[PDB]
Amino acid sequence: PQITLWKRPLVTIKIGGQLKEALLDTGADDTVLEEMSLPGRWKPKMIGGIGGFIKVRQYDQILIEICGHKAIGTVLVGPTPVNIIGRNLLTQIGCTLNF
Amino acid sequence: PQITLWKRPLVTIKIGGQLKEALLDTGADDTVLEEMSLPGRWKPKMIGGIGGFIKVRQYDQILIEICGHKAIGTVLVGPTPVNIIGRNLLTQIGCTLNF
Ligand SMILES: Cc1cccc(C)c1OCC(=O)N[C@@H](Cc1ccccc1)[C@@H](O)C[C@H](Cc1ccccc1)NC(=O)[C@H](C(C)C)N1CCCNC1=O
Ligand SMILES: [Cl-]
Ligand SMILES: [Cl-]
Ligand SMILES: [Cl-]
Ligand SMILES: [Cl-]
Repeated sequence: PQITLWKRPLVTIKIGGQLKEALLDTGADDTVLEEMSLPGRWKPKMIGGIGGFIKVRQYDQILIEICGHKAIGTVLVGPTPVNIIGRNLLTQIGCTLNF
Repeated sequence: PQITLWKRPLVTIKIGGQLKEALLDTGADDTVLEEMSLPGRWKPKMIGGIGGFIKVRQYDQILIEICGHKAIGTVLVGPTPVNIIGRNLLTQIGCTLNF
């Protein structure tokens, strides 16, 4: 697709068999979803946003589908206000900015 | 240009007679810059996201140049950790996401 930016670039993702809404975010280095269960072990990470840093759980090698495009990569889980698809998965699905 | 997302999409902007580096941020509704002076009237605003809320000054009808593309819009100024070009100005330069 080509997605314009007059509204938030929200898309449907699928993770753990569940559909969620998430923001395609070129300003985010990594992908972070609101609290949920994922398989396997997790490692600690902090990420910084507009108001400061939060602690999240880092899960690696997770299956996630973004607008129908299958990806496998790192997904953070924590106290984010919105589900965010960051550059790590945007690059996987072939996303670029164009003007 | 076509900008890939292996690295942060940082570009040079020109604003208030100054050159600065800023992030092209599809996950931002608004444009927010680190402390600087801008001309004209402003009103206070709170923005919140990851890590909570900051207070900013909202300036309207501000001229900016982003990668050689001119635009006008609202610019927020305050203690953001990074200069952010949000959708309100990304639309004006015809910036889209593509995959
Ligand atoms: C930088 C980073 C590293 C690792 C992982 C992640 C997810 C990372 O990104 C975290 C992050 O908050 N990035 C922001 C820009 C960023 C990068 C680096 C440091 C600080 C910020 C931005 O892109 C997304 C984030 C999304 C959001 C969150 C809560 C509510 C609404 C939107 N958007 C916002 O905060 C914007 C701001 C910038 C005007 N925003 C907040 C007011 C309401 N609407 C809105 O759009
Ligand atoms: Cl749109
Ligand atoms: Cl990854
Ligand atoms: Cl605007
Ligand atoms: Cl358009």
